[PDB]
Amino acid sequence: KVVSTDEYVSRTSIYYYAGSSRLLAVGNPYFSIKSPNNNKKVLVPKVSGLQYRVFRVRLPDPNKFGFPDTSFYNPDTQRLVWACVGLEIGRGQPLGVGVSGHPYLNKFDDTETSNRYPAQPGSDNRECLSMDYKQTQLCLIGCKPPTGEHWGKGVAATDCPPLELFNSIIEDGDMVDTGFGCMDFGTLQANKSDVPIDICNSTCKYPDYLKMASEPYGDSLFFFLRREQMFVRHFFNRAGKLGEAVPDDLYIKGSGNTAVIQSSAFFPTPSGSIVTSESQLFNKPYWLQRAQGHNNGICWGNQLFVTVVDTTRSTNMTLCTEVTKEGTYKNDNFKEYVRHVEEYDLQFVFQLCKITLTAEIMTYIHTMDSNILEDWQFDPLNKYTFWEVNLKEKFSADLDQFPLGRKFLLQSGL
Amino acid sequence: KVVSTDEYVSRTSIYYYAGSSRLLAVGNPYFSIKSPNNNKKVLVPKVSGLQYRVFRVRLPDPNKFGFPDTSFYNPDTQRLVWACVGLEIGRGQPLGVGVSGHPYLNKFDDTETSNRYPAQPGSDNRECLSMDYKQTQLCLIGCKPPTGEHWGKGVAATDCPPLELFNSIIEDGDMVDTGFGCMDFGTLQANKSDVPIDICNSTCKYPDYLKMASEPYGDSLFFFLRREQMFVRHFFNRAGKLGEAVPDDLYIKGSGNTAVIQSSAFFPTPSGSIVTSESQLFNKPYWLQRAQGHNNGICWGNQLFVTVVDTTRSTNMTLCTEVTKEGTYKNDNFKEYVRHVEEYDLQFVFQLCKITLTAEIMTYIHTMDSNILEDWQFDPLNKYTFWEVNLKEKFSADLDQFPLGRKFLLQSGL
Amino acid sequence: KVVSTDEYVSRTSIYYYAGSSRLLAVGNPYFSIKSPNNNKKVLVPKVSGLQYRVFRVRLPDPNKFGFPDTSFYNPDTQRLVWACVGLEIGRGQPLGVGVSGHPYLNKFDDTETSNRYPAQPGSDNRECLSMDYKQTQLCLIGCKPPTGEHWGKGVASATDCPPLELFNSIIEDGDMVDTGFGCMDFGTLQANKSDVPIDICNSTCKYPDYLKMASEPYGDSLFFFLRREQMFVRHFFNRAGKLGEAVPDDLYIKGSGNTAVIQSSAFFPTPSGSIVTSESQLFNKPYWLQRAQGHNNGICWGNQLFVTVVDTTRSTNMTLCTEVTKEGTYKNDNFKEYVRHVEEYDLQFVFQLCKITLTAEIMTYIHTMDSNILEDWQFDPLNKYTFWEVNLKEKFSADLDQFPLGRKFLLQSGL
Amino acid sequence: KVVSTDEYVSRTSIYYYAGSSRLLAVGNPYFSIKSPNNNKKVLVPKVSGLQYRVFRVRLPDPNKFGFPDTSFYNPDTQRLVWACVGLEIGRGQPLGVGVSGHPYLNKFDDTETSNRYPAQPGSDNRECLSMDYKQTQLCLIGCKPPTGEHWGKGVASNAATDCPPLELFNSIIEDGDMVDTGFGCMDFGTLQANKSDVPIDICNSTCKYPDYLKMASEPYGDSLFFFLRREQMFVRHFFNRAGKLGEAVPDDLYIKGSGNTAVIQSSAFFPTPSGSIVTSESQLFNKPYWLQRAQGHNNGICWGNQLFVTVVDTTRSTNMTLCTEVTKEGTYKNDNFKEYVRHVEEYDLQFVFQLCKITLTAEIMTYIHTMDSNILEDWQFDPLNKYTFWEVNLKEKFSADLDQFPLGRKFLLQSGL
Repeated sequence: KVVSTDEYVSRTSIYYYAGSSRLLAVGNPYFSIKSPNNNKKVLVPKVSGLQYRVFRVRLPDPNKFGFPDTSFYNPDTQRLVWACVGLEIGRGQPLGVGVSGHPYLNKFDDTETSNRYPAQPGSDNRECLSMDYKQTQLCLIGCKPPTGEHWGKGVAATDCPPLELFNSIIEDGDMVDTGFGCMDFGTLQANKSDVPIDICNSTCKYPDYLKMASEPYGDSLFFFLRREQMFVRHFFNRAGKLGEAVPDDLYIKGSGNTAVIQSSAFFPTPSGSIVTSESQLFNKPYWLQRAQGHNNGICWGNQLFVTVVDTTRSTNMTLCTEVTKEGTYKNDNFKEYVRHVEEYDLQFVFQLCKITLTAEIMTYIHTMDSNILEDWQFDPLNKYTFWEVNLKEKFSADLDQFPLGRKFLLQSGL
Repeated sequence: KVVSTDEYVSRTSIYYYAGSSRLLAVGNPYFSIKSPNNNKKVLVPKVSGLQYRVFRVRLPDPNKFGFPDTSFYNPDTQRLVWACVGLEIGRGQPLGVGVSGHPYLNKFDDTETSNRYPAQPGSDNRECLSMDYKQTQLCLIGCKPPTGEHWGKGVAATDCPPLELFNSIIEDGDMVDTGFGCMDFGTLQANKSDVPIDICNSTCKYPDYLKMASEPYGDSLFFFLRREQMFVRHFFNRAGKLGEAVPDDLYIKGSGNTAVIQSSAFFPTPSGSIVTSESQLFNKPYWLQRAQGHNNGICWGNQLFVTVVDTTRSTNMTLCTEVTKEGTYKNDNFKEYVRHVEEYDLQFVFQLCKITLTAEIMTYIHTMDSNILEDWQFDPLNKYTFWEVNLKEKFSADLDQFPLGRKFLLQSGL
Repeated sequence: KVVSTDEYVSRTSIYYYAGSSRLLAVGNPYFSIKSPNNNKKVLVPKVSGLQYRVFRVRLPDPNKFGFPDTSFYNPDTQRLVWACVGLEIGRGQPLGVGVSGHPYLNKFDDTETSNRYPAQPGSDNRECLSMDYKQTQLCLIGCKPPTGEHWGKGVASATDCPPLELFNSIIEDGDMVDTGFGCMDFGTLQANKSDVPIDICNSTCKYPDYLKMASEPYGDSLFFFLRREQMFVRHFFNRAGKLGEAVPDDLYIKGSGNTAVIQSSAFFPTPSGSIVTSESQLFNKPYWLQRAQGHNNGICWGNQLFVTVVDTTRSTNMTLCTEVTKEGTYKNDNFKEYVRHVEEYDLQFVFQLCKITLTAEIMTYIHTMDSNILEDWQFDPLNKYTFWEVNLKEKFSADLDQFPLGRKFLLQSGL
Repeated sequence: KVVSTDEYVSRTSIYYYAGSSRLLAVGNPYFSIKSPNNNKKVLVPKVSGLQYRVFRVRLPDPNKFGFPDTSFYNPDTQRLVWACVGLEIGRGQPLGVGVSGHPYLNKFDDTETSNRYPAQPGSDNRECLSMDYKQTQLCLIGCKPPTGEHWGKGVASNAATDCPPLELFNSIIEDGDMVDTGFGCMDFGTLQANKSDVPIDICNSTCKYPDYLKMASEPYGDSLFFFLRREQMFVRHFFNRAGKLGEAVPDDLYIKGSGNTAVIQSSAFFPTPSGSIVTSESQLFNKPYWLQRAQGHNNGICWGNQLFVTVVDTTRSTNMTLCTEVTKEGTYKNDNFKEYVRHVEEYDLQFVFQLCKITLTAEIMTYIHTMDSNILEDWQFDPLNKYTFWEVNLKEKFSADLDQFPLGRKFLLQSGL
């Protein structure tokens, strides 16, 4: 049914470089700040190292592109399309680790060494704690937005909410899993206090690698890299009513001080250990020679999708303003703010391709995607939020005038 | 006596892909919840990352399979059987570490730095503690269920129970070793308080690699991988009567505060350190080219057994329901639950094989297993618990339409 | 427009070694000590392992150099220039890690395990704490001073949070490298002078703008570079003072009683940089500049060179103690405590002599690239910056086998 | 000027093995013990894993050696000299880490997490602490004693500091000198007058670090025929010093406090190092080194019929605890026992030498004379005694039967003979 793109897409000797300039995002790493009384316009966006970066790269239409010589193909029976052969995801900020927390984190006791009896929380025993998240690096490249998975509230001896595994398109700004799982914390944790504030009212998504790899045409994952790591830093338990009590066959009942059983609703705090330059996935070129899927880097629709997660540059800068100048230090004389920045530099090398439009090939392309033939003269993604990267006026045939272009000339022997 | 399967099983050029869709398991990581009152129906199963996953894959009978052309073998003197040549164990959920504990853990004093004399009074000094288990990855593939070992109570100046090393069939759901050894904690630890609740009334089994490797025909281990790691996090001692006192020649008797000797029954807490993508054993293809045993991947009985242990995705999700909504936080207004999930996607590539049934080969096969000849027209495993994976209607000759199939075509050069 | 130097610069078989003597820097790792008078003359300089070392190496003019035989080129139509083909940055002193701190560090509570309610802050809750910084090794070699980036207070436009602007600047000798708190201007963005230790609290931390220096057309900044950074979070603290941006109400349920007053969610972590090893050392080993990724393949225009070095793996701070009053018993007031830091460098170079035929086309290319190249050849603005001047005009020798890096080059090239 | 020894030293096919027996050093790891007839005679020496081991290996004169056949060279116009081609530094005892401390360590507060105001008064707030030092492995081989560097008290100009002037000193590393421990290579006896800023085994000693740059840049290359090194350490804890802060923090770096924070605390921080972990995989010893081609001009030629092997190995620094019973009683009493600390070191040096001959032409005689006149004078054609070395006399340890020894068999397999 499905065939490789190498069987009906003819490669040419024409190569072009396309590089977006430096992309910056500066905001509050924990929450967005909206402008009153607008209650809809955001003045300071939420920019965190635990966010997905979904770049929608817009490519110019090669069939309407101003080539200096068009004698390499026949516009009467052939159409053109771009193919991605070189890619480098540039990262500018220094290596570092940021922290996230909650002023009312639902932590009762440290259950690691000493947690004797008796013990029973009051009505409000939340604490102001912080932690460092699981370290995650990943990059996905394709002509279709990636598909992610997360657990949500689904649809009786227990009052535990039913869990359902949901698939969704990963949009720019979505939170990645931090060590507490890939779930909808806003709907599955009603107290808003079990995880830090930057995810407590958000949904953490993990890329559904199995689904995106098992799709027939392979438009989602041309190529991908991933490096995750975490360990358990501390051991705590939850405050509140234990919904599922420990059955009687797992322990001998106590008495006296041990008469009232303590909450066995444990939860750990993660830590993505150390970050190193040696483990970096970025600032290095990737050559997309042969993809594992059937689509070998063909950018249908003249568009591209680059998904990036990089927690190795999650440093949160502390800013402090002086409200009142005095000869001695007073806490009420200063205001503290927290800001986070992200610096990207996407570099691409594209290969021009031609497709002879036979009746058989037109049938295959129509069954694959009718919009491909319609646009060739022979939209639903706007409801999602992406980082638009317009490279329509960024294409250049002079490869040796750019870093990735020179690297491509050395790699291919040109 | 025993000969390699390569000497009497003829390989063909026919290959088939078989793919197990997405498999999900959701439950309580510490204990199962049954129906009140039924004591036989289970509403919430026990699903933990420390459990064995024993998949019993059912293969279609090749002698009754609808092949498009059967001119490659002679059904009068030859029989068909499947051989496993390609395998990929798909893993979905993100990497993470979960914790387990006991609200009445038999911990007395922290014996790491400071434990002065005299010793804490009382009859019940158990504490509510938690820990992270030893990290264990392993996968076993074979046509016979795996054999595991565990220490249990045997029959016989100590009242210590006699220890006996037991072999048993590893069933789906059996607990793997967690750092406290592979033993029957339910029978050898009567107080139900020496290990956390998810193993305190269960049996931890470790694969008897030596027995399965030394078996004559080699039906258990076509291929296997393993990666274990742990270290000692904390040092504690047990409360209660020390059954075996330290002899007098190992210490000088004390006086005053040190008049009554403390319990020297020490025990450590493990810690499966850190998880990384670089150390993953799964989500990568295994090519069964030449097995170390005499069975070179022949799936006798048209069945298969895939055993998997993966604690690198043992994250326990915290769920929280709001029973009463109020303007201020109160602990009694919420219920806390703990859930764990597992996502698998088994992918197989099989090679069709033929066996010419000569008098010598029929005698050899009968001495190996009479049921092979009886079923060929020329049951006792139902008492055990396995995860049935029915692939009778999942075979396809179009390898390039699936991920593992494309990987297999690149590997073999076809 | 721009072409590689291999197309218009001809390589010769003449090689020269250049070796700097022993380079030492001794001072206070936290701050410089000036003279009671002028307040501008420095008695004790600031020498810290977290500082950039930007060596401006002066090379002798090859067009005015005394060669024993000048029959290899024609001065009427050709000019000479040096090309760097071998380099080894020698580093002295043992491996070690130093620490920096603040006697009035703005730390309130330890937010890692236990920070229960309620919280009653004061007016001055600063503490005397210390830490060890992020570990950073790097070396940049080029004929142009390096370009670094840092965040400073810009102008723009609401909330009273200061606007952030990304600034580029020339990395000068003595500038502070990022320590785990980011590359920012702490003097202007942290007014209380107490959020980071004293050695950076009134300074600017700069990070090399690798992207800008790599994307420049001629590639004069980065002939070659190495880098190794590492750090992890050691402790978790929170800030004292008014929280400028309060946590929105949709992220938590309000408390009551002891939990009525919310605690400060202005967290900040402490870096560490784990461990240093000899196996991870970037220095004391030769680098051979065979083919650069940029268009400039190691040509040292202007007869000068720039070597940028950061090495926190030798940041040990020596403790000195003087006895003011000698007594039979120990008294704290009888001694004075000092802190000193040292740095030992030994730069070694191997240069290859090159010739350039000055045709009308090549003269136009060089003029559009840099007119000062043609002007000096007979055919300054960097003085406002601070560099470590390394004068090698009288250090060139054609006898390569008489020096360590020269011998290593002779084995490498097969000469 | 300088030429390689391969250009004027002719190699022969004669090889000899020389192996020293088991070398042991047992003593107190923290300080030396004198005795009666004191301050001159030492009963218990200072033996610590943080010490340099500088072996001065004495070789027999090949020109006076009893060879079975002397027809391979002409004694009228040629002279003989040994060349080191094989070496194995054997190390005994198990791997382990020892600790050092000070009963009056100048520690004030733990400045890692909590150090609130105000600060404890006190005239003597020293504490009895210990630590594990930076891990260091190294071995240097040459025909000249090694040159080390250390910071000492210099000479100033008697402008507004009382800080002692620092001077970088070079010196010959003697057997028993202390290696750097993570506090730097300095003279703690002269630069730290209170004798309480570093543990007792270095507080009155000088820590030396090998001046690799000086020994590598020397013309003839007699110091470093070959060398290995592996150092590692990290910061375990954070403390600050007690006493008057000599250099106060300038006013532009902080806002002054008031009340509890009125008196500023000492910002004289110091960390404690910790040479992390030891492994067999990271061992430099118990393995053969083949000195085929040195980076210097001297290709392993043992001028003067002597050799220098410098070794530092902190991977076997375990300090054994000994306990004697002075009074036997039925119950434990602290005053009934005496506690001692001892440290041991076990070495086994193995060598494979190649016999060499040098034809003494007028040009070669001039080159050798300008290099070292004593070479020609001894050939018939002292100042190192003021230093302390571990003499390894191999004059009666040479054997021509290589296959009768471990390193000899390893050398025969390596060279294909």
